[PDB]
Amino acid sequence: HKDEVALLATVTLVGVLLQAYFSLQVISARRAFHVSPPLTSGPPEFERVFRAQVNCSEYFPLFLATLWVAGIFFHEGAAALCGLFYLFARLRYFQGYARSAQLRLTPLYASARALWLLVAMAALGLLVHFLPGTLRTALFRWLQM
Amino acid sequence: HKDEVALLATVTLVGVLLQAYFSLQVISARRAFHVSPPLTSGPPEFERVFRAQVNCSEYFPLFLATLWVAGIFFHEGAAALCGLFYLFARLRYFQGYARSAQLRLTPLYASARALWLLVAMAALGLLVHFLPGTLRTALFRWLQM
Amino acid sequence: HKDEVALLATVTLVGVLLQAYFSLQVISARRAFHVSPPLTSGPPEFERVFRAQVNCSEYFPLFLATLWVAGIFFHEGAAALCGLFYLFARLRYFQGYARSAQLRLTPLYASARALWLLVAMAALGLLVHFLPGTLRTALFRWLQM
Ligand SMILES: CCCCCCSC[C@H](NC(=O)CC[C@H]([NH3+])C(=O)O)C(=O)NCC(=O)O
Ligand SMILES: CCCCCCSC[C@H](NC(=O)CC[C@H]([NH3+])C(=O)O)C(=O)NCC(=O)O
Ligand SMILES: CCCCCCSC[C@H](NC(=O)CC[C@H]([NH3+])C(=O)O)C(=O)NCC(=O)O
Ligand code: NI
Repeated sequence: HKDEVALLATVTLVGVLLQAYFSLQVISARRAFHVSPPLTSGPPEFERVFRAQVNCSEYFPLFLATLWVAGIFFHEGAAALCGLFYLFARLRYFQGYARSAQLRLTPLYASARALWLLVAMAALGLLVHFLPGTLRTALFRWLQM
Repeated sequence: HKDEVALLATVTLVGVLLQAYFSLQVISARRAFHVSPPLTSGPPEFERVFRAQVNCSEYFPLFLATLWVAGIFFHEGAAALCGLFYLFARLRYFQGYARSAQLRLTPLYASARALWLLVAMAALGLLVHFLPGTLRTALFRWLQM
Repeated sequence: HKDEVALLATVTLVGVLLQAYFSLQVISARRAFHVSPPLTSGPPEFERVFRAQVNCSEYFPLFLATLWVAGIFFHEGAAALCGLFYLFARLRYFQGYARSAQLRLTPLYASARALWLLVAMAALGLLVHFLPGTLRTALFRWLQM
């Protein structure tokens, strides 16, 4: 059963490593700009970097959720594929944000498309599962007669 | 195997869509009040809305975790049920918070109950799994004699 | 099938309870220091406590992700084990942070080690799955001849 989900599990792990990467970058910025815990404020370089990490942090469970559902109800390989561009896009997102607020927009857009795609796949997959059983029973009630 | 978890998978997806909804509302508020990234501060309308989104964002993995465990160790349908009120409650939470800080309290309470219920189900489910095997072995050691 | 994952499911639940614990501590601090929603700023006691909760909140999906992958591709018991010290460490993290910023460092370190271990297990597990099938096919292409 490990076989049907190993790609999903592996994209999942690369996502964890990437978030961990983002976290260490934040400690790197905290030192570089004299910003010690708590306090999430400082020079805009630091704020831009804290902010990038946080953003990816809240999108991260959305990503995992849809990746798993799309991967299981639609198609594992395609889901893992979207998985990668998403993650790759979030890597470009973080590095862009770090340099400029504007330079973050292109991979944000890239990352959203990928994430929307996952959602669509999950949506389609769930539809195929539930929709035949339902139309069938809609028809049986009206048969009947 | 998709059959035993499709309800859980579908509540999961509706949760993702809802969070996505919250996110777009925040971009909507960022534009409406001249608040550009980084910066999470501004008029209290904006702050109330940023705050609502964030809150739901951190409760979101708690929700998914318990939903899955309750859904698998207790009963899928009931879990998905709690799933819905929770999500429905978090939707009322966000829309209340957006208008007023006080108007957020009623669906927060509603959302907590639902979330507590999931936890209880998960708890009961895990108990049934582990508890017979344990009492049995407690008894065997004392048999013995 | 509940049997192969009940330990993972149970560490998962204890993690949820712990986060819930962190959340109630924050409401406890909000009242204690006159800090009402929104606003995440206040005396450093409050800020230290808000901050602790937030931190654990973003590490929480990393934890769940790796716990599940390590638990399924490497070994369930060991994964659950790391699960506990991690959670136990994050409990010490939160209580330390609450008292002092410096007093948070030791269980942060403890929690990171545990989390790194999970990642390693997940990594090793995924390697064993994918790596034989690959070396085999690398060899077949060069056979051939
Ligand atoms: C998979 C292992 C992950 C890496 C382990 C060590 S990195 C530190 C880890 N992550 C962060 O701090 C990230 C940024 C955090 N949001 C912040 O503002 O400091 C942490 O708990 N920091 C707490 C703190 O210093 O405030
Ligand atoms: C399923 C697809 C989800 C939707 C895709 C596009 S919406 C933007 C997306 N979400 C948010 O910004 C939400 C609020 C965020 N917390 C903030 O402060 O701006 C993002 O990454 N924003 C980054 C930013 O602009 O700061
Ligand atoms: C498993 C059940 C969990 C517990 C239910 C009730 S506790 C309140 C719950 N958690 C928190 O507030 C935690 C801290 C939050 N980050 C904050 O700044 O207030 C919430 O939604 N608070 C919203 C708010 O008051 O701002
Ligand atoms: Ni099976």
